[PDB]
Amino acid sequence: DTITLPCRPAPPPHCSSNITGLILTRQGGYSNANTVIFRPSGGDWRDIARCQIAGTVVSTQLFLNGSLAEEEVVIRSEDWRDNAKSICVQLATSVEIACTGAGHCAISRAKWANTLKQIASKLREQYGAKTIIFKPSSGGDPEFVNHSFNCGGEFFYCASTQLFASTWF
Amino acid sequence: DIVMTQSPDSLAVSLGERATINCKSSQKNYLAWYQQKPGQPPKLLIYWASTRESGVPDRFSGSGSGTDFTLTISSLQAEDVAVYYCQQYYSFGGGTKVEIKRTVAAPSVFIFPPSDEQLKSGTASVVCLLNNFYPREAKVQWKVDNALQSGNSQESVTEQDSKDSTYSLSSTLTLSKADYEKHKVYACEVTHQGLRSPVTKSFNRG
Amino acid sequence: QVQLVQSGAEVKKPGASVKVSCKASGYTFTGYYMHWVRQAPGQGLEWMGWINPNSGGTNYAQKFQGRVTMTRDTSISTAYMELSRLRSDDTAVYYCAKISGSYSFDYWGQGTLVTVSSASTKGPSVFPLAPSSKSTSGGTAALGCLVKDYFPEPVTVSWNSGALTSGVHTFPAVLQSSGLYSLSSVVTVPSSSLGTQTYICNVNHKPSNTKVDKKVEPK
Ligand SMILES: *[C@@H]1O[C@H](CO)[C@@H](O)[C@H](O)[C@H]1NC(C)=O
Ligand SMILES: *[C@@H]1O[C@H](CO)[C@@H](O)[C@H](O)[C@H]1NC(C)=O
Repeated sequence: DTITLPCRPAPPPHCSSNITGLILTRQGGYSNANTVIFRPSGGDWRDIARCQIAGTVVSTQLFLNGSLAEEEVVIRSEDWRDNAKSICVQLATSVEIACTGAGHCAISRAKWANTLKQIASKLREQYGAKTIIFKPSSGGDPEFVNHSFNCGGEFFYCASTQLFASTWF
Repeated sequence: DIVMTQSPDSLAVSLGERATINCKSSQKNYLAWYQQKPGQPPKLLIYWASTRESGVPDRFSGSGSGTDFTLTISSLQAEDVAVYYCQQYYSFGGGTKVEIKRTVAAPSVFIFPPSDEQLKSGTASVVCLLNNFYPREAKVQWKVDNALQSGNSQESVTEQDSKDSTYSLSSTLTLSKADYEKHKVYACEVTHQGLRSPVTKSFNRG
Repeated sequence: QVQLVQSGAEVKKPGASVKVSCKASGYTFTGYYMHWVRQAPGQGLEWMGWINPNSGGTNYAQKFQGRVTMTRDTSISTAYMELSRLRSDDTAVYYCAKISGSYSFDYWGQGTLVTVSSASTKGPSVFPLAPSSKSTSGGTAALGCLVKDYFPEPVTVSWNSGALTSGVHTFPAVLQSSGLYSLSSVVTVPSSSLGTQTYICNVNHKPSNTKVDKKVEPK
């Protein structure tokens, strides 16, 4: 199907990009129910800038039109044991995000689920867990609680809730 | 997110003697040690496992690597009585309470029947006082007409006395006036290592 | 000099909401993450989560997801912690703490006691613990005052208006099953003093404006 993200304002069709990566925060606390939760990054521009996969377009949560991985999805972090350091996820296959111009951007549900499954598999091996849950943003200012990006001198804010709501065993 | 285990949970050290606190994670070294006194926030003593914060006396040192870590107070002073926490990332240890070790002092045991003023209000409180003892461990048991009581008493212990380093304890047995007036002998039996055998103070209502 | 000044103590009914603040000064507020740590009375330290003052992003411990909300106002350098749907076991001292570059907390707020209770403000009744031959081990006689059924904390106890301090012990309050507190204050004195020296325990309870001066008499 199709996951449609509401954006304000309406991005023109030429602002369609490829998702080349994303940046996540590992949820703290215990639980210890053999599951590890992840949300889009609760950090700021320092977290984004130090992933070194961005490209020319300034964006949050998702990397648009950036560097792609060589073969497999590759995850990195300055310190896996510090839930205050973000986890840079570099994709090997980009996921196109098509802006219609009506006030929403659409991505293929199938392509996104397959990307998440590969991200979960790489996350599962790094934290030695069994279940990986993606949850929406914990909150924050509009540029960071939304997937926000720069295109043609205008700034756009898109709700990313529908992109981070799955469980993977 | 790991679990930090601190041992021991309580540590009694003679003045001038060495105190060692251990902390291990269930998994460089970002371990920090903190000192907490009553009514105050924790105060950072050691960071990076062994680097001492400014203004922190030399007698404090930390060491260890990987998963085992140690805090050492080489010459315990009265001012170092506090609770000490280790911290790695955003997980804290359970705490270690550090107190002065002194010789054994047996408690002096007093019992107080309910005042007549209280009996007019509908309840009756019998109070057992164990004064100026060491160490802290003590067992108080209430007996009413030789029947051991359960679930109707509360205990409170003072902090270690700054002057002579003893503790005091007060236990209160709470009964309704009706229950209190239908029994005769009230007794608290006190067990403490300073006593050759347990001690019973009692009274007959009336 | 770095200072973290927090808001005052609060009493709240079960199920309400508390909003603790913490004003920072002496450093670049948006430059360090701010953490919240709480401590139940007589218990250890429990981490609640962090907030990034630059973006407002947060990361809560899983225990508090759904109940906790951390915010900040950069224009007044103030961080906020709000806990909702309160229970009695949320009674604790709440601390904001500023992380350092060494991943340690070098500056802490002074703490914010949050008491959760159904009790209403009530002043204590104070009853004498009379010296008797059953409180005379010596030599020494024991006497005191039972300060019963008050809310909230604290009460203050002195003896003979500060003229009697040697031999005094005032115990920490216990929380009774009624929601109200009670404590005891005792003093040991020479049994030869009974009959010639008067003993008065002075009890004050600010929240209810209670002041009692109870004379404790032999037998
Ligand atoms: C995604 O990448 C392909 C190949 O590099 C490119 O042809 C396509 O235009 C990109 N998608 C967008 C929306 O620019
Ligand atoms: C991503 O690349 C496409 C194709 O070059 C371009 O049209 C689009 O504007 C780029 N994305 C942004 C956010 O500028």
